[PDB]
Amino acid sequence: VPRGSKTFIIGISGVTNSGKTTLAKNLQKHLPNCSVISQDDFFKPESEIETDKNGFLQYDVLEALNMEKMMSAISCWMESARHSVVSTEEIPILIIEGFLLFNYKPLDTIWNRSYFLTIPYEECKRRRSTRVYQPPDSPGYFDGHVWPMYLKYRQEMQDITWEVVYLDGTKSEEDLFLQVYEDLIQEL
Ligand SMILES: NC(=O)c1ccc[n+]([C@@H]2O[C@H](COP(=O)(O)O)[C@@H](O)[C@H]2O)c1
Ligand SMILES: [Cl-]
Repeated sequence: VPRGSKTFIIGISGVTNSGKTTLAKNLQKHLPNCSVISQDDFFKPESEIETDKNGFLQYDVLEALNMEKMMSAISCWMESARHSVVSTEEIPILIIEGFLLFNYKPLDTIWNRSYFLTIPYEECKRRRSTRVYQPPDSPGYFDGHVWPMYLKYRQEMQDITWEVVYLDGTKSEEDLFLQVYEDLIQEL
């Protein structure tokens, strides 16, 4: 059986501002031959984003994202992964991280492991206000768009077809890194 075509793909989703991107990065520096793709790199330009009845920019839905572009990026990684180990098993690793991964049906069978970072409403709001997006959050954007769209995502995930490990995002960076690392090494 020829080597080189196997991969191990990890999804890290979760609410906005829950430490997803930092978790991906901490895992990557402790894992061999590991890449990270970030869903936020595939948002459409603000000019292509729709606006709802109350004037809120619609960013927190899959329509805001070029998911075909993101698939193409995943495909590029897979082709590179095939040549990452010289012939003479060492299985290349991809971490895909973003707030809206587990409702996207074309990727439903891609995940070898799945983690979902959670933080409650008040702490999520507080964290979100310390961060600057481009475009910036409008007044009342968290309540008017971000949180309702998050709750919509969680209901969409009620009929998911694979196991998800839910994580407490109020834990420290190191705590979260160790928990996931401890689980991950057993799956690899
Ligand atoms: N990256 C962008 O171009 C952009 C623009 C406006 C809002 N956002 C926000 O990014 C959030 C998702 O990213 P995080 O999970 O890193 O918070 C969404 O909740 C969305 O409101 C991103
Ligand atoms: Cl798309």
